Amino acid sequence: AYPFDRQKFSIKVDLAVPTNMFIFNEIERFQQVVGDQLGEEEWVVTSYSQEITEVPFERGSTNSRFTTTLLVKRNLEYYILRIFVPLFLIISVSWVIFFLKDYGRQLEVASGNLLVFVAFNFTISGDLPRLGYLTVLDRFMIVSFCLTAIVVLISVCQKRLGAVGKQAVAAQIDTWVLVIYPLVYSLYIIWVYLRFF
Amino acid sequence: EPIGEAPLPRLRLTDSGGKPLAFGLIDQPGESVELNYTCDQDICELVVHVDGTVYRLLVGINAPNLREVGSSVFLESDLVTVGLAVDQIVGVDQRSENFSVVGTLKLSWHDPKLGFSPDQCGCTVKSFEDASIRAVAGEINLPLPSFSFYNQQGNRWSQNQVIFVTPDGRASYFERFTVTLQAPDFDFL
Repeated sequence: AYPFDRQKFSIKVDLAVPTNMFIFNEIERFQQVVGDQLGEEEWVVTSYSQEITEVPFERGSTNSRFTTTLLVKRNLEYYILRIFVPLFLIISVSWVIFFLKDYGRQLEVASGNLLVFVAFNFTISGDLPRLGYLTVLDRFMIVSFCLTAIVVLISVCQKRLGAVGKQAVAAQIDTWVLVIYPLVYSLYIIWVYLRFF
Repeated sequence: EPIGEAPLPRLRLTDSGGKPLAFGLIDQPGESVELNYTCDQDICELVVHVDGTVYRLLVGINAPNLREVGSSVFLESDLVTVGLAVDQIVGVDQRSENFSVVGTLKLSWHDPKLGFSPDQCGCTVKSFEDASIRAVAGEINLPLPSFSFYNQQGNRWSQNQVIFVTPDGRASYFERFTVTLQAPDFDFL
């Protein structure tokens, strides 16, 4: 669900001697479990818990264990400002230039957007492990990658198609890409609303 | 005798080990308490308990007609003097909110124990360093202060430790360190 996820952190304390020699009995809080100031503004703690269990070892020996868990959430002020604002602006303008009937310029802007996105692809991957599956931010960028390499196909088809003289197809098909582009992204967002909220 | 409008607290004189020796019996006036004891042993180490689980308390020695800050003190000492100085600021790390300093520390106090005549060594000041300091007091079994940098992250590289002892009892402890601390009041607004 990155970057809309709430992971949990554990601290496990374990005994190095068997059960018959020692065990843990009770949990006593001589101090506040979570101090008021901790630093790390990116993560915020909402709860905590403490418990004691018994884990097995060797063949016939068990030892005590004592677990502390913290539940955290991610702030979204950084991500909304470095990624979501620059990406919304570049997509919007690449759709508003479509009003101008200067063809080929439609290709030129769409070609440049192909170059920009592969930069935004390496940036986001900079601070994540070499994951084995798909996040949310990775799906959004795959959609925009595939969609923008389709408008260049239309622009290269429109350019040649207008040389013969059949501008009626060119003008009529021009308005078609004027509605598909802003409709699709809204469709994709709806598919994300249900799976997380 | 309370300063004013303060309830009378409990008092009790015991032994330093913990056994009790005497107790205080109040009078009708209620504005003061009385406790009396006279030793008959070879060593008399006394402790005054004041229980309330501001107020004024008077303590005397051989003071008949004590009614109506003497020549000398009459209580022991465990008061520690401190001092710190900053020599360098190695770095500042904005993104992780910490910084490092190189400084020096001075702890000094008074103890009637650990004294020594100038005949045992022929000298006037004794010196210990490094980890031999842990190899002194345990045999004598006398309590030493132990500090701690509260907001330190990681390790503290201290390159010198030394304590100088003067026969009457004064001990001065110096230390030179390099530590990384946490700054939680960073406000970037």
